[PDB]
Amino acid sequence: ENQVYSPVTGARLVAGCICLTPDKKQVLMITSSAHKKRWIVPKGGVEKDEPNYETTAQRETWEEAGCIGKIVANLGTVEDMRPPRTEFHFYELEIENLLDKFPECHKRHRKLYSYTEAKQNLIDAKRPELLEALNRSAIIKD
Ligand SMILES: Nc1ncnc2c1ncn2[C@@H]1O[C@H](COP(=O)(O)OP(=O)(O)OP(=O)(O)OP(=O)(O)OP(=O)(O)O)[C@@H](O)[C@H]1O
Ligand SMILES: Nc1ncnc2[nH]cnc12
Ligand SMILES: [Ca+2]
Repeated sequence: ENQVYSPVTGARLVAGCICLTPDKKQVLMITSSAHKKRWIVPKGGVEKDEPNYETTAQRETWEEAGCIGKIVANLGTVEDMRPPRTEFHFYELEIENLLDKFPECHKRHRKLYSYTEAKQNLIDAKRPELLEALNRSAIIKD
């Protein structure tokens, strides 16, 4: 298979982006494939040939959200509390372009959100680890 695991905890290694607008007032969220009313952020499994997390992160942001930007920060890691099953590596991305067409554009909705709506969405989705990643970002909370 094409899936990499932590040799310590055996958690699944995943990378994603907090995609922020230049003014940093909004963050890009996508609907989940499993729970279609739930809003999350682009992320996905690292595969064996990928040389770094940034690669996985930018791949998944393209694939899942049709977003292209530059990585402006490493937001560190966050684990899963449901040992852990998933170790996430997050980066902040400045959005340079949102393309109307992208691999998953038929199986996923996508929208910008202020800090406040995004926080509620992630509590509604029950993803505190993703909210922690969002809180480490330079998003404006006002
Ligand atoms: N708190 C949590 N921590 C870790 N994993 C959690 C989770 N809650 C659900 N999942 C589990 O992660 C997978 C993706 O669900 P998701 O986060 O809603 O993502 P998604 O369904 O939008 O994306 P998928 O197409 O399922 O892809 P994955 O994120 O599994 O990874 P992949 O892109 O490399 O296939 C599912 O099997 C789900 O049960
Ligand atoms: N990058 C980070 N990782 C873990 N805890 C943090 N608290 C603030 N920034 C953090
Ligand atoms: Ca995914």
